[PDB]
Amino acid sequence: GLPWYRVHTVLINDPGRLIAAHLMHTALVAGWAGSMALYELATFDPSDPV
Amino acid sequence: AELTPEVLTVPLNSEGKTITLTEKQYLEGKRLFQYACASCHVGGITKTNPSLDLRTETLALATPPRDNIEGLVDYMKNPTTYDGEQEIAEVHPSLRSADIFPKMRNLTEKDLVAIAGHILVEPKILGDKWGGGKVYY
Amino acid sequence: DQESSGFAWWAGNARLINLSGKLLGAHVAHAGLIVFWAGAMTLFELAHFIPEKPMYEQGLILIPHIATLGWGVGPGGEVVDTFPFFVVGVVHLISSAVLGFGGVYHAIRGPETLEEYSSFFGYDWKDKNKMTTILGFHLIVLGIGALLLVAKAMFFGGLYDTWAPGGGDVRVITNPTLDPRVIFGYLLKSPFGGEGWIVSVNNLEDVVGGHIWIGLICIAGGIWHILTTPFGWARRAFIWSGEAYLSYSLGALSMMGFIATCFVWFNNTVYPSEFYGPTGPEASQAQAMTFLIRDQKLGANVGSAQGPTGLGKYLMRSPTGEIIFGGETMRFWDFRGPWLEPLRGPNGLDLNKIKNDIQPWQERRAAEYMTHAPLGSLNSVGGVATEINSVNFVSPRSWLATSHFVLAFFFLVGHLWHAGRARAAAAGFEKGIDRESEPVLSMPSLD
Amino acid sequence: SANLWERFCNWVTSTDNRLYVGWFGVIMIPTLLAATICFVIAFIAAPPVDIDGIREPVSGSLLYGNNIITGAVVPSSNAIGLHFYPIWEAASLDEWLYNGGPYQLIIFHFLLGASCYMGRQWELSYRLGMRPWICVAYSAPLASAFAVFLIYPIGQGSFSDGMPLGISGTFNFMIVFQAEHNILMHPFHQLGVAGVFGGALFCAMHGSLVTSSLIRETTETESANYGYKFGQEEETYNIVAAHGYFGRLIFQYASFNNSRSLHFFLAAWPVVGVWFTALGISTMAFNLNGFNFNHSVIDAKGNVINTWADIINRANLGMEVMHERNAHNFPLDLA
Amino acid sequence: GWFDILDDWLKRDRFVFVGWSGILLFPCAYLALGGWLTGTTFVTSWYTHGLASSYLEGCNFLTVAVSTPANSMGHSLLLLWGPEAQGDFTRWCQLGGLWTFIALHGAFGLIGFMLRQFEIARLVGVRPYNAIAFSAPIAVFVSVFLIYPLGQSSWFFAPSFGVAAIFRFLLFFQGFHNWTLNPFHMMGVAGVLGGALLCAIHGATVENTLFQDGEGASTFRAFNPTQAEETYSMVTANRFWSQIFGIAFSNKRWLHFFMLFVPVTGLWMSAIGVVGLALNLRSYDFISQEIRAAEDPEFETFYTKNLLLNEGIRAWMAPQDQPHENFVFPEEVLPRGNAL
Amino acid sequence: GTTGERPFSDIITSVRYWVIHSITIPALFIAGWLFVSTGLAYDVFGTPRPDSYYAQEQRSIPLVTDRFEAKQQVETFLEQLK
Ligand code: CLA
Ligand code: CLA
Ligand code: CLA
Ligand code: CLA
Ligand code: CLA
Ligand code: CLA
Ligand code: CLA
Ligand SMILES: [Cl-]
Ligand SMILES: [Fe+2]
Repeated sequence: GLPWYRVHTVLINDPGRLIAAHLMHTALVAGWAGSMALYELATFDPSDPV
Repeated sequence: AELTPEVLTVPLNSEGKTITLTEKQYLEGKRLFQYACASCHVGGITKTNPSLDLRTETLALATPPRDNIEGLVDYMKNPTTYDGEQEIAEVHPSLRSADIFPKMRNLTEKDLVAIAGHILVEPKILGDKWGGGKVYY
Repeated sequence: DQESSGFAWWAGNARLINLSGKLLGAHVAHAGLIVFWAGAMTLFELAHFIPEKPMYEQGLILIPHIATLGWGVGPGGEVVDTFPFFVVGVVHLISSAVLGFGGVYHAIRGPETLEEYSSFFGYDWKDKNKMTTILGFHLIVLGIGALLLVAKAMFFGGLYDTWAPGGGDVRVITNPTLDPRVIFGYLLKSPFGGEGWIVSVNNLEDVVGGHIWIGLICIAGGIWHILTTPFGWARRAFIWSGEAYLSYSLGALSMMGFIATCFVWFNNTVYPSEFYGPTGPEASQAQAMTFLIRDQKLGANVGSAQGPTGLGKYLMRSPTGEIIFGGETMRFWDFRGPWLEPLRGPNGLDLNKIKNDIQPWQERRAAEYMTHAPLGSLNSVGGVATEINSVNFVSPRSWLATSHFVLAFFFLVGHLWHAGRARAAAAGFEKGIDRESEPVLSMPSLD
Repeated sequence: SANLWERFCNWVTSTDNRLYVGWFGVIMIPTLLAATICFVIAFIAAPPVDIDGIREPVSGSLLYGNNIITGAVVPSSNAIGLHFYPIWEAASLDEWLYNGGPYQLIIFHFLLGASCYMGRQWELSYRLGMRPWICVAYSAPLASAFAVFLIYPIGQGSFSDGMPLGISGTFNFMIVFQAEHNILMHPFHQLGVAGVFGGALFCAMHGSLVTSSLIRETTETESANYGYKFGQEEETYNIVAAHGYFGRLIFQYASFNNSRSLHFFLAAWPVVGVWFTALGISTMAFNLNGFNFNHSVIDAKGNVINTWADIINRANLGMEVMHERNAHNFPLDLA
Repeated sequence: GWFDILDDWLKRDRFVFVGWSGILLFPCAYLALGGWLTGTTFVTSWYTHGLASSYLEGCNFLTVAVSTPANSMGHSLLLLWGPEAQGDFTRWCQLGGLWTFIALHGAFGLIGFMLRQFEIARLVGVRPYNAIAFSAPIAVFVSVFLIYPLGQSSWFFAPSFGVAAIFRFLLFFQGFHNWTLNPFHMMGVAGVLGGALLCAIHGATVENTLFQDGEGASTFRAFNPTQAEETYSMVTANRFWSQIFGIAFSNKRWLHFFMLFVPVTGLWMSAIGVVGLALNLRSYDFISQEIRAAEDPEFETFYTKNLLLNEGIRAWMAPQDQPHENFVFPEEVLPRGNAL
Repeated sequence: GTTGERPFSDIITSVRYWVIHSITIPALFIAGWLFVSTGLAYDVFGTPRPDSYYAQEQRSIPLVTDRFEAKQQVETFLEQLK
C-alpha cells in the first residue's frame, strides 16, 4: 500500500482530519512550550542577575 | 621597489672601501650560487651544520672577517673554521681542493667575486629571511 | 581491406590479430621507436652533459646505464671519455632508421599475410608448435644477449664496481660465482626487510655469474621448445589464442616492472650511487653519519649520548642486537655501502673506528649524499615539500622508480583486461549473453 | 563416487552455491577470515603500540580508552621497518602486541584476500557466461588499498608509515602526508578528486535522469517502484525522453542517447580517476611530490611576493614541525 | 497578447534552449564565469591579502585566484557604486569587489539553472528529479560561500575562488575547526565516495552483463536507441552480485533512485556541518579524552596526535593568513617538536 | 535531430568562414596582446607592476584597514611611490 514516508497523504483532501491532526500538532507545540518553561523554572537561579 | 645600484653597493675590504656590482654580476652570482652552494646553503643556511649561516653579521664576527668581497673570496680558496684556527679545505669545496669538489674547477676569480657579492646582496634584499630557516619561509 | 566491419576505430590494432605480415610491420616499426628513443635520448643527454658535475644532478638515465658497464668512466665514477656515450647513442639512432624501414614496408607494401608468401614465417596462433618454436627462437636470442654481458665484463673491459677494493672503479670480473647453491639461493630469499631477494645482490661476481646461468638455461629452453610441443596439462590448462598469449606476456612485464622499481630504489651495486643518486636509506644514513661526525668533533661522546626518548641520539641497537645509527634512521639499518662499511665491525658500527678512523672522504661523501636525498617535486625542486626554490633537482632513482611503477601497474590492468577477454573469447561470449540461451536462466534458484 | 577430487572441484566451482566460493575463494575465504577476526579483537582489546619505535606506545583500542572515532589498529614499529614480523618471530605475544604485530597479520591477509576477491569477480563472471572486466573496475579501489597499505611503506622504508586501521588514524595519515608531500598540489590527486566528485555528480545525474523518466504503471498512492518486475523483457524507462530533457538542458550533442556509451562513461570516469589517485600515493611513495611553487613570484627588487601557494606552505610547516614530536634527532626529515 | 508571443519565442526549440529561466541564468552565469576569468588574469590581491593572484603578476593556473575582500569590508556587499568603491572600477577591483560580484552573480546563476531544469522538465513532460538532485550542489555553495562567512567576521574568511586558494580553505578547516572529525563531514564523504562507487560499479556491471545484439566486438553500435528489450541482463547481474557480495539489486527503479539519494544526501549533511562551523560550533574535541590526557601524561591516541598537528597549523599559518590581525609570533613561542 | 542553425561542420569548412576569421581571430589576439604589452591592463585593474609592490625601503604591506575610507586609504598607499 502506502510507503512509510507517505502515510500522511491520507489527509490531502479530508479537511476534517486535516484540522484534527494540525490541532494535535499545535497542542504539542503549545504543550512543549508550557513544560519547557517549568523545566527552566525548576533549574534557573535568580540569585544573581549580574 | 627595484634592485638599484644603491642596493648593489657592498663592502669590498676590511678598510671600509666598497665596490658596486652590476645587475649582470648579481644574476651571474645567483646562478653560480645555485650551481655550487644551494645544495647545502639554500636560502643562507647550512644543512650540514645549521649552527653557522651566511648572515652578514655572522660573517662579520667570523675569524678572519668574512663579511666583504675579499673575505669570502679568500674563504672560497682556503676555507677555515669560525675561529680560523683550522683549515677545512678537505671537507669543504674550495679552489685548492677542486680535484675533490669538481664543481669548483670551472670557477675563476671572476666567478668567485660574483658568488661573494651575492652573499652580501641577498640579505640586503630579503632581510631576516636570508638568515633564518623554515620559520621565515 | 580492414575497416569498421572488423573492430571499432579506437580498437584498430586488433584488426591485425589475423594478418601476420602487417602484424610484423607493427612490431618492426615499433622496435624502431625504442631504438630511436634510446639513441636520440643518449645524444640529448650528452648534448647537455657536464663532465665536472654529478650525473644525478643532470637528469641523466641512459649515460649512467652505460657508465655502469665500464664505459667513459674511471676512479670513483670520474668521467674520462665521452666518446662511448656518443657512439652508443648514434649507433642506435641509425639502426632505428633500418628497423623503421622494414616496419613501414611490412605494414603498407609487403604481403598483408605471411602464411603463403613463406610458410616458415607465416604462423597460426593455435599452432602449438609454431608458437613454442618462435618462442624458442626468441629464448635463444635473449640467451645470447645474457652472455653478451658476461663477455663485456670478463673479456672486453669490465663493469663499474663501486665496491672496488681501492674505492669505486672499473674492474674486470674474472671469477663469476657459478655455484648454483649461491646463485639460485637468491630466489629463495625473503622479499622483506634484510633478506631482500633478487634486489639483495651486492657484488659483480654474482651478477656476472648469475647471468652465465641465465644465458645457458635460456638457450637450453630455447632449443627444447624448437624441438617440442606443449605436453598434456600445458594444453588443458592454458588458452590458445592471439590475445591469451599477449595477456601472459603482459602480466610478465608488469611483474618485471615492479621488480625494476625496487631495484633502482634499493640496489647499490647494479645501480651505482656515483652515477645515479644516493639510495633512499643511504641518504638518511648519511645524515646520521654527518652529525655523529660533527658533534663528535665538538667533544661529544657518541657512544653514550642520550636522546629525547632515551634511546640514543647517535647510536642505538637494532631488534637483533646490532649497533646502528639512531633517530628515524633506525628503519634503514639494513643499508650497506662502500663509504660506510669500513666503520662496521662484527657487531655493527664499531665505537672505536667511529671514534678515530673516520676518513675525510667519508665525511664529505656523507655530506654529499645527505644533501642529495631522493626528495623532490614534480616541477623539479629538490628537498622537502616545504623547501624554497633554488636547487633544481630530483634524484634519477626517484624518476625511474615512479615511471616504472605506473607502467608496471597499468600493465597488470592490461593483463587482467586481455586475460579476461581471452577467456570469454575462447568459450565465446565476449560480445554479449546469448539472448536465447541465457546460461543463468538454466541454473536453479539459490534465492 | 565419480572421483572425490573431481567432485571437490565440481563443488568449489559450482555456480549453485549461495555464495560462490571459487578457486580464488579457496585462498580468499581463509585469509579474509583471519584478517577480520584479528582486526575485531585488536580494535577492541589490543594493548598500546610503539608505532614510532621510540618507546612511546600509542593505544588505539576501545578497552584502552578509545572510542569508535579515535580507536584504531596501530601500525607495526619503526624499529621493525620493513622486516617480516609473524607471531613466531616474537619471544611472546606480549612482545608481539607491543611492536604492532597484529598490524602486519591484518594488512597482509587483507591485501591477499582482497586481490583474490578480484580474481573471483572474474571467475564467477566466467562461470556465468557474462563478459569479464567488472573485476577491472574493482582494480581501482584495490590498487589504492595496496598503495596505502603496502606501496607507500615499501617506498618509505617502514610499515609504521602505512595508513593506520582507524578513523582518526586515517586523518593522521592524510595530514602528515600533505605536510611531507604537498599532495593537494599534485596532478594525480586532483584527477582523483575529479573522478570522485565527478562520480558522485554523474551518479546523481544518471540516477535522477532515469528515475525521472520512468514509464507510468503505478497508482497515485502506490510506490512508483512496484512498476517494475524482476525479469522484465522491455525497459522500465523512456531513455528517449530522458535524452530529450537532458539534451535541452545543455545541448543535444552534449547528451547521451546510447545507453551503452552512457554506462561505459559512467564506469570509465571514476575508475580512471581513482587509478590515478592510487598512482599518486604510489608515486609520492618515492618522494616525487606535488608542485613546489614556494617563492616563485618575486618583485623587481627581489622581494618575495606571496601567493596562495605560500599560505599553503605555512600550514604545511606547522604539520611538519609538529608531527612525531620526539622521533627526530636531526635537521632533515629523510624518513 | 504580447506575453504569449514573448513566451512563444523563448520556449522555441533552438540549439541552446533559452526559456524564461534563461533571462536570469545566462546573464548571471556568464558574468560569474567572466568575472573569474577576468580576475584570474588581471586583478590582484595585494591590497586585500598581500598576495599576487593573477597571471599578469606571474601566477599559474594553480596559484591564481579571485581573492576575498579585506576583513575591514566586513560583510559588505561591495557594490561597484557602493560607499567603498564609490562608482570607481579600478578601486573596486583592488578592494576585492570582484569576489562578491562572482559570488552573488553565480548564486543567482544556480537559481536560474535549477529553474531551467524545472522549466525544461515541464515542457518535455518529464519528472523533476533532476531538480531535486541539484538542491545538493546549491546547499553546498550557499552554506560554504555565503552562510559560512556570514557567521564569521567577514567575507575575508570565505573560500577564495581559485585552485590553491581552496586548498588552504581545506587546511584551515582542519587546523582550526578539526573538520575531518565532524560527523556531518564524514557522512558527506560517505556519500561522495560511496556515490562515486555506485557510479563505477553500476557502469561496469552493465557493460559486462550485456546481451549480444550485434556481430562485432565493439558492442557500442549494437544498441537500440528506440527502447524495447533491456540492453543488459538484469537477471544475470542479480545472480552475479548475489553470489560475490551476498546482496544484489533487483529493481532498476530502486537501484536508480538509490543513485540519486546517496550523493545528494551526502552533500546535504556536509552542508549542515559547515552551517554549524559558521558559528564555530565545531566538533573539535572529545572531553573525556582531554581530561585523561591532562591527568595522565602517558595516554596517547591517534586523536591527541592530530590535535598537535592543528596547533602547528594554526601557529605557523595565522600570521600571513590573517594579516589584519598584525600577528607577531616570536621564534620561541612557535610550537615545535625535536630537531624539526 | 535538427534545428534552424547552420551545421557547424559546414561553417568550419566554408572557405568564406576562414576568409573572415583569418582576419578576425588574429585581430582579437594582437589586441589583447597590446592590452598587456602597452601597460594599459595594469591601470584598468590597479594591478602592481613588478616595481610597485613596496616602496624602496618599506617591507610592510598596503593592507586596507577600514571599509568606508578604503578608497582614500588605497590612494595614499600609491602615494609612497608604491
Ligand atoms: C622482426 C624481424 C623480421 C622478420 C621476422 C622478417 C621476416 C620476413 N621478411 Mg623482413 N625485414 C626486416 C625484419 C624482419 N623481417 C627489416 C628490419 C627489414 C628492413 C631492412 C626487412 C625487409 C624486408 C624486405 C625488403 C623483405 C622482407 C621479407 C620478409 C619475409 C621473407 C623472408 C626473408 O626476407 O628472408 C631473408 C633471408 C634470410 C633468412 C637471411 C637473413 C640473414 C641476415 C642477413 C642476418 C640477420 C642477423 C640478425 C640480426 C642477428 C641474428 C643472429 C643471432 C641469432 C645470433 C619474411 C616474412 C621479404 C618479403 O616481403 O617476402 C614475402 C622482402 O622482400 N623483409
Ligand atoms: C511545512 C512543514 C511540512 C509539512 C506539513 C509537510 C507535509 C508533508 N510532506 Mg514534507 N517536507 C518538509 C516539510 C513539511 N512537509 C521539509 C522541510 C522537507 C525537507 C526535509 C520535506 C520533505 C518531504 C519529502 C521528501 C516528502 C514529504 C512528504 C510529505 C507529505 C506526506 C508526509 C508523510 O507521510 O511523512 C511521513 C512521516 C514519517 C512517517 C517519518 C518522519 C520521520 C522524521 C524524519 C523524524 C523526525 C521526527 C521529528 C519529530 C520531527 C521534528 C519536527 C521539527 C521540524 C521541529 C506531507 C503532505 C512526502 C510526500 O510527498 O509523499 C508523496 C515525501 O516524500 N516531505
Ligand atoms: C493564546 C495565544 C498565545 C499567546 C498570547 C502566546 C504567548 C506567548 N508564547 Mg505562545 N503559543 C500559542 C499561543 C499563544 N502564545 C500556541 C497556540 C502555540 C502552539 C503553536 C504556542 C507555542 C509557543 C511556543 C513553542 C513558545 C511560545 C512562546 C510564547 C511567549 C513568547 C512570545 C513570542 O515571542 O512570540 C514570538 C512570535 C512569533 C513567532 C512572530 C510570528 C510572526 C510570523 C513570523 C509572521 C507569520 C506570517 C504572516 C502570516 C504574514 C502576514 C502578516 C501581515 C500583517 C503582513 C509568549 C508568552 C515562547 C515561550 O517563551 O515559551 C513559553 C515559546 O517558545 N508559544
Ligand atoms: C605503435 C604504433 C602503431 C603501429 C606500428 C601501427 C601499425 C599499423 N596499424 Mg595502427 N594504430 C595505432 C598505432 C600503430 N599502428 C594507434 C595509436 C591507433 C589509434 C589511433 C591505430 C589505429 C589503427 C587503425 C584504426 C588501423 C590501424 C592499422 C594498422 C596497420 C596497417 C597500417 C596502415 O593502415 O597504413 C596506412 C598507410 C598510410 C596512411 C601511411 C602512413 C604513414 C607511414 C605509415 C608512417 C611513415 C613513418 C616515417 C615517417 C617514415 C619512415 C621512412 C624512413 C624509414 C625512410 C599497421 C600494422 C589498420 C589495420 O588494421 O590494418 C589493416 C587499421 O585499420 N591502426
Ligand atoms: C618513462 C621513462 C622516462 C623517464 C624515467 C624519464 C626521465 C627523465 N626525463 Mg624523459 N623522456 C622519456 C621517458 C622517460 N624520461 C620519453 C619517452 C621521452 C620522449 C618524449 C622523454 C623526453 C625527455 C626530454 C625531452 C627531457 C626528458 C628529461 C628527463 C629528466 C627530467 C624529468 C622531467 O623533468 O620530468 C617532467 C615531466 C613530467 C612532470 C610529465 C609527466 C607526464 C605524465 C606521464 C602524464 C600522465 C598523464 C596520463 C598519461 C593521461 C592519460 C589518461 C587518459 C587516457 C584518460 C628525467 C630523468 C629532461 C632532461 O633530461 O633534463 C634534465 C628533458 O629535457 N625526457
Ligand atoms: C620466458 C620464456 C619461456 C616461456 C614463455 C616458456 C613457456 C612454456 N614452457 Mg618453458 N622453459 C623456459 C622458458 C620459457 N618457457 C626455459 C629457459 C626452460 C629451461 C629451464 C624451460 C623449460 C621448460 C620445460 C622443461 C617445460 C616447459 C614448458 C613450458 C610450457 C608450459 C609451462 C607452464 O605450464 O608453466 C606453468 C607451471 C606451473 C603449473 C608451476 C607454477 C609454479 C611456479 C614455477 C612457482 C611460482 C612462481 C612464482 C610466482 C615466482 C616466484 C619466483 C620463485 C623462484 C620463488 C610453456 C609454453 C613445459 C612444456 O609444455 O614443454 C613443451 C615443460 O615441460 N618449459
Ligand atoms: C537580470 C539579470 C541580473 C541580475 C539578477 C543581476 C543582479 C545583480 N547585479 Mg548585475 N548585471 C547584469 C545582470 C543582472 N544582474 C548584467 C547583464 C550586467 C552587465 C551590464 C550586470 C552588471 C553588474 C554590475 C557591474 C554589478 C552588478 C551587481 C549586481 C548585484 C547588486 C545590484 C543591485 O543592487 O540591484 C538593484 C536592483 C534593481 C535595480 C531592480 C529594480 C527593479 C524595480 C522593479 C524597478 C523600479 C525602478 C524605479 C525607478 C524605483 C522607484 C522607487 C522610487 C522610490 C525611487 C545583483 C545581485 C553589482 C554587484 O555585483 O555588487 C557586488 C555590481 O557591481 N551587476
Ligand atoms: Cl604524528
Ligand atoms: Fe543505469
